[PDB]
Amino acid sequence: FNCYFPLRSYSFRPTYGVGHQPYRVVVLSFELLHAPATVCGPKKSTNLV
Amino acid sequence: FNATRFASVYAWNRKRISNCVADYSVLYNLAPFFTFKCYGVSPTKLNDLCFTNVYADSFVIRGDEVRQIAPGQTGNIADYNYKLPDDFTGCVIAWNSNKLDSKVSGNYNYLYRLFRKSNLKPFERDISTEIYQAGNKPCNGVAGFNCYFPLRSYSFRPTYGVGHQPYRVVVLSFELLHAPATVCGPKKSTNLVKNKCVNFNFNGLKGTGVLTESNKKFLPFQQFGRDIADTTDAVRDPQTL
Amino acid sequence: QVQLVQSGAEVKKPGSSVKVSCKASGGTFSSYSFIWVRQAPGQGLEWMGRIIPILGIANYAQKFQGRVTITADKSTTTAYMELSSLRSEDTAVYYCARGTEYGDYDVSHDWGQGTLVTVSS
Amino acid sequence: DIQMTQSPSTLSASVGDRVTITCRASQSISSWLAWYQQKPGKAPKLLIYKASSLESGVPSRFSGSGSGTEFTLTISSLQPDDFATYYCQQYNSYSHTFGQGTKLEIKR
Amino acid sequence: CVNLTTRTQLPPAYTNSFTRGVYYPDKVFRSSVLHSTQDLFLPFFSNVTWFHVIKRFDNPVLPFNDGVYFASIEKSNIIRGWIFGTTLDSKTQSLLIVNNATNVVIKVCEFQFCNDPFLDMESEFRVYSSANNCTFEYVSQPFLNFKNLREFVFKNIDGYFKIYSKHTPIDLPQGFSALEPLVDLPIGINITRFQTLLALHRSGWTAGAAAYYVGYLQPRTFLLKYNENGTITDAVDCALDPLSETKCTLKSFTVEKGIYQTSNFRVQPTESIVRFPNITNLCPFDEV
Ligand SMILES: *[C@@H]1O[C@H](CO)[C@@H](O)[C@H](O)[C@H]1NC(C)=O
Ligand SMILES: *[C@@H]1O[C@H](CO)[C@@H](O)[C@H](O)[C@H]1NC(C)=O
Ligand SMILES: *[C@@H]1O[C@H](CO)[C@@H](O)[C@H](O)[C@H]1NC(C)=O
Ligand SMILES: *[C@@H]1O[C@H](CO)[C@@H](O)[C@H](O)[C@H]1NC(C)=O
Repeated sequence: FNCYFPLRSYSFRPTYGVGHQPYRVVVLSFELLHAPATVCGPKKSTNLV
Repeated sequence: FNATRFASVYAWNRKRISNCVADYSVLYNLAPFFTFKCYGVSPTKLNDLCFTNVYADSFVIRGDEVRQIAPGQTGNIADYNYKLPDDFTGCVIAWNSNKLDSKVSGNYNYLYRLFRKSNLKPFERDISTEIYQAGNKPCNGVAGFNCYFPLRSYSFRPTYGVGHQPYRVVVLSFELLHAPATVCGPKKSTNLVKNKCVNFNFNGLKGTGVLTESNKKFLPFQQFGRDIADTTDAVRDPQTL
Repeated sequence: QVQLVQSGAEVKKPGSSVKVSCKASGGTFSSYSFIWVRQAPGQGLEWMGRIIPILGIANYAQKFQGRVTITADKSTTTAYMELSSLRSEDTAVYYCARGTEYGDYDVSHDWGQGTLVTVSS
Repeated sequence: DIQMTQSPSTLSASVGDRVTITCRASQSISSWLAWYQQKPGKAPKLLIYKASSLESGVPSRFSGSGSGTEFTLTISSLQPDDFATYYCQQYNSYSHTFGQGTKLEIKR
Repeated sequence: CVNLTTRTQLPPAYTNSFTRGVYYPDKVFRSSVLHSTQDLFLPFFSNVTWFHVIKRFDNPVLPFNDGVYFASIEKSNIIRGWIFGTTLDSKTQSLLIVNNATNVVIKVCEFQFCNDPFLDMESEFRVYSSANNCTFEYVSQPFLNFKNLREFVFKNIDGYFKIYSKHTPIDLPQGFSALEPLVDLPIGINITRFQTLLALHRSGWTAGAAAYYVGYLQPRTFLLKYNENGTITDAVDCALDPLSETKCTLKSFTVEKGIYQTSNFRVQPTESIVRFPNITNLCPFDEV
């Protein structure tokens, strides 16, 4: 009494509605700063003018 | 939740709730393991916001059929006895009641419709008892061939498995209207402290300062006091006047 | 609300079958279940049988197989019980009782006035 | 079959008194039980079913209490119309048995 | 229901409201401060409608508008309650306020009101024939030479019914008295018309001498003067008189000699016109 297990289970089933179907979530967090950028996207270099 | 007998699924009850303070936490003490599916609102955040009216529908259903009480579902109970709208917000609470709704001889007081001309619109009741003419020959009210009674009985027995044991189901539905919200949950409180710089909340009114005994005399209906500079300086304690 | 009428007093020799009627008036008839109870003059009550006419289930007491049958007519809106091969210790007051779906079938909500039935030579 | 006993068989009580009648089954019968009162020579009348629910039209003074194999019916303030014969009736499993029948009388 | 044909038809009277109809705007306490508030008020020195009851039997159905001020110069408790609604029938929701000899009852139901509802020891209440859907009930303590002057202000704002009341022992008397808040109700219905409730003493029945007045509110700005005890003592209508406008502008009850710039004037438009090209050819939407 008044002592509940803190965890519950997402009993996923294919017959559920759209609002209860599982969704996979991926969160990308950036830390854009003046430090040496070690993750830079595709670009092209050029001669030093 | 503590009623002796629940209504049949086809003639499901309808209870209106308004102008009350609801503490949903107690609903976690019904059974050690029970479903508490909620649609459109997190159960842990039901004690802060509040609604205008609440609708409670209570009945008893077979254990393996509890999955049909949900928006977007289909089957036998879903379209013939109780239909939930797709744009539904609220909660469903179903728990086993084998110790209270089981007869060794067999419970026959619980009925469910089996035959119907069409499906059921959301939140609709069909209490008709006219015979169903399955075929083309009109039998005019005799259960012969192609003429079956729409109602059947859940012959509940304690010797049945978990897949056939009775389950008590209560559906709570909320909504928002222009009318002021009145069904709001408890807000709790804390013991007072005096003569010290503290942070205080008075009926949703924030503040920070030292609380001292006041010589001001409000009118009986007066709540707050404001100074010349248009700031709050005198307050009335909601619990003790 | 619902009124019950039973038959008159019945006096007979042991070797025959006796038919007792029970008329109920009030409310919808399809929601009623009919129960038959005995009361001997020298003892208390004892249940024999229960019928659900809309669902078609009959259930009799263990000591009454092959002797009593309970049926109902929806057109006349009545119930009937017939008991065959009477013995001398079967003389008693017979009570017809009604149970309601809103509530319980097994319980008896309304009771009839009963019929006194006696067998002798 | 379920064999049950009502006790005490004979009780003497008076107007305005507080009385109780016990009713015990042989084995467990859950909470399926009903109580009836009978005037001498008149038809039985239902008072309480499910051992807790009070039938409409019966005075609220009658109170049933019990969970299983042990039930009681209690009367707070007795009136002269309360003198009758009280019968239990369990309806768990078939062969619904009745009780001995407690007759409550006055003190002469 | 009983239809009454003993009415004597006279036009409603008109009299002067003087400086009556002021109430506390909110729950805030102020002492020795002049405060300017914009809210629905009753203008000073305006027409107020006057009804007599004596064989005068004045029970017409009046519009509610944005709010109502109801005054009664009365003794021996002839006035009993009010009815509010839109159609005054079971089709829509209706609200009923009554104060019988026992207590005060507030109900919100779909009453089927009689054409002539009233009260007639007094135990004959001909007010409604049925109450189908009741969604709100409330029980409260009684509100109660002419000796009683009872003033009420009824407002309906965003689903809330506000009732302010005041009682004084004494045409409308000349004086000043603020109205204290009395009742707040979360009704959440639309009210656009109302009706009053009288009590008849049976002797068939005789109606005593009574008189009441009805006025309508509209939004405007007032200046309220609080004393040091937090009680409203006087008010100034910022839109009544140019002197009052100057007083409101300076935020003081006295203005020194001179010239003051108060506001701006501009003539309002009289009618409206519209001009469009003279085309009567429908666009090809079906073909698309
Ligand atoms: C609130 O409760 C306290 C005790 O819990 C009591 O002393 C106080 O009078 C109550 N106030 C109101 C307004 O009911
Ligand atoms: C009241 O109305 C009458 C006519 O309806 C009008 O002559 C009179 O001026 C009004 N009262 C005031 C104070 O303007
Ligand atoms: C009264 O208000 C409701 C909603 O608040 C509205 O639908 C209705 O049209 C209003 N009545 C009239 C006569 O406009
Ligand atoms: C304010 O209250 C005090 C005491 O409560 C009283 O002496 C004084 O007269 C009051 N002031 C007014 C203007 O009534």
